[PDB]
Amino acid sequence: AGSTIITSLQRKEGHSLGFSITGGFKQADGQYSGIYISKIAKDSIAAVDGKLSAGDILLKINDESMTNVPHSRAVQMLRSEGKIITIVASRQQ
Amino acid sequence: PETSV
Ligand SMILES: [N+]
Ligand SMILES: [N+]
Repeated sequence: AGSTIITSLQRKEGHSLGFSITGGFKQADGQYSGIYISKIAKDSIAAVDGKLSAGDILLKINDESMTNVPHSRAVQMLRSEGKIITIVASRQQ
Repeated sequence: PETSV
């Protein structure tokens, strides 16, 4: 089912984390689609940390599941954290 | 929708 990628990013005041997300929309079966990293900004905090990749599926932010959640909930959780944020993701070959 | 964070 892939391999687990885990990193804790440290936000610098004034800055984004450095990646974008897509997904989290309700499907015909009532579940939300997965939330995935769609880009990582060059030279950003996420890029310098280096662990995450575009295409990774987000599984957790800190203690909160990112499975079966709306897009806006994932965005809110990311934007809520002003210093350290733990990202748990999964990546398939 | 793709969102930068
Ligand atoms: N860490
Ligand atoms: N939705």
